[PDB]
Amino acid sequence: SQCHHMLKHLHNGARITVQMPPTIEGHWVSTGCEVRSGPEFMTRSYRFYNNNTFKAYQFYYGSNRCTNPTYTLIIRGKIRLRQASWIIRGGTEADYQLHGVQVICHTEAVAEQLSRLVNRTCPGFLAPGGPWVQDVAYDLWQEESNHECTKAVNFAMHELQLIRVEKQYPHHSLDHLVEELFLGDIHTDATQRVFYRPSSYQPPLQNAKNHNHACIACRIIFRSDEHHPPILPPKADLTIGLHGEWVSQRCEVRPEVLFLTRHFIFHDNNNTWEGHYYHYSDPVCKHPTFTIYARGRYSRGVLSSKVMGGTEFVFKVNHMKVTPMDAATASLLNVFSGNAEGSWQVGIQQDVTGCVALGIKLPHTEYEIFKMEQDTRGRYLLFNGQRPSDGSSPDRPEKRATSYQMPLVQCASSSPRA
Ligand SMILES: *[C@@H]1O[C@H](CO)[C@@H](O)[C@H](O)[C@H]1NC(C)=O
Ligand SMILES: *[C@@H]1O[C@H](CO)[C@@H](O)[C@H](O)[C@H]1NC(C)=O
Ligand SMILES: *[C@@H]1O[C@H](CO)[C@@H](O)[C@H](O)[C@H]1NC(C)=O
Repeated sequence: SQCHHMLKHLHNGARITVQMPPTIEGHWVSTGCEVRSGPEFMTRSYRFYNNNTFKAYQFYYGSNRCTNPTYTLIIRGKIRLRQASWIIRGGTEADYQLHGVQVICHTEAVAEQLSRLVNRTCPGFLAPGGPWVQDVAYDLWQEESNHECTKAVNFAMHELQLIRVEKQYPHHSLDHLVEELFLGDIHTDATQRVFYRPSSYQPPLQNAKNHNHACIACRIIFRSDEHHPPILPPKADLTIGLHGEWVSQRCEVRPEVLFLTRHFIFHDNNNTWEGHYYHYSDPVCKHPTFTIYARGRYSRGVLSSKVMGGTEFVFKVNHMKVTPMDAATASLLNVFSGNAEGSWQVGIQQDVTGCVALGIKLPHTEYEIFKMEQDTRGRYLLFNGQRPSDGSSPDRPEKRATSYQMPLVQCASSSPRA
């Protein structure tokens, strides 16, 4: 359980095989309570049938534990896989056609809030007698009626345009095949969701036939429908305890920056942090491009009022070092090094932090959102804020994320257990 060991052997040393071309035929489910920008607390139950049609459930909830359903969307349509993405290596592009979007409200309060929101968004949309009632499917989109108000709920289905299926086995075992469907990332800005071409992935869905055996949420969701939405178990909220070391569980994908792993170190004795960002050109993180080392200070935590389960931090970067890891990276940095002798070299670390290179601004302050959970094995998971989809920095409080990146796993600690 050394940090270096877990970075050498991502996802507990699991061997990953990529279905190329991808086979999406089957039932795929969320592995927990997902957070989309907003925030939206939701689970997915997506069925892709052999005739290339799909029925997708999006179950929405009022909290980060997904114990109290609010409304469910039932999204019907047809999907056709095109070819391997040239932008996202390991990704496969696809085209889709919506046949229908229906909404069911699971409480009176939601029926009345949602009907009001549909009316404010699309004044000419609602029927005469009064507000919507619970447990009734209302049309938000019909393929043969010409009307629609999906903008009310900030709906779009562009996630179906980028597809990756990973097959996962334990390092030395042919028992426990886990199949994961990666669909396109959801834009962090709701308004931009209608025009966004995914360049990264949502958290993976797991196949109802080949899911991790410890995935409780998987089993609950598989037995659900629009009139019985998945009720997830109420896990207790953990308090943020940063002290120690955290590493990526996977070859991560960020919008516009592609593949990377992270190694973070937190010192709670003086609120100082270090980040290593190992950047790669490939989706199994074997071919390095450049490494960023960053160091600075963080604030005390304040529980978020915007995002149930989240803790607000301010993070300041005071120091930065860059290591080009291939000749192309060193070449690009040398071409864009003015007065003098930046002398960038493969594998040689240089401090950027009296002047700065590449017009990098230091110090740099970010407004962060963190949560801590446990995996099925009782290992601690650290989530920080989803990176803005447009490549921008959360550099003002109002630009703080309302959703999370994929989690880091703790690899060093000085906290007890008994
Ligand atoms: C596609 O297949 C499913 C069977 O799982 C069926 O319910 C659905 O109606 C079929 N679609 C069409 C257009 O025939
Ligand atoms: C619907 O929205 C419009 C615009 O805000 C408002 O003027 C109207 O009164 C609303 N309708 C109802 C029935 O509340
Ligand atoms: C903070 O504490 C860590 C761990 O002892 C130490 O390495 C680091 O130098 C300290 N930094 C400052 C600025 O005091």
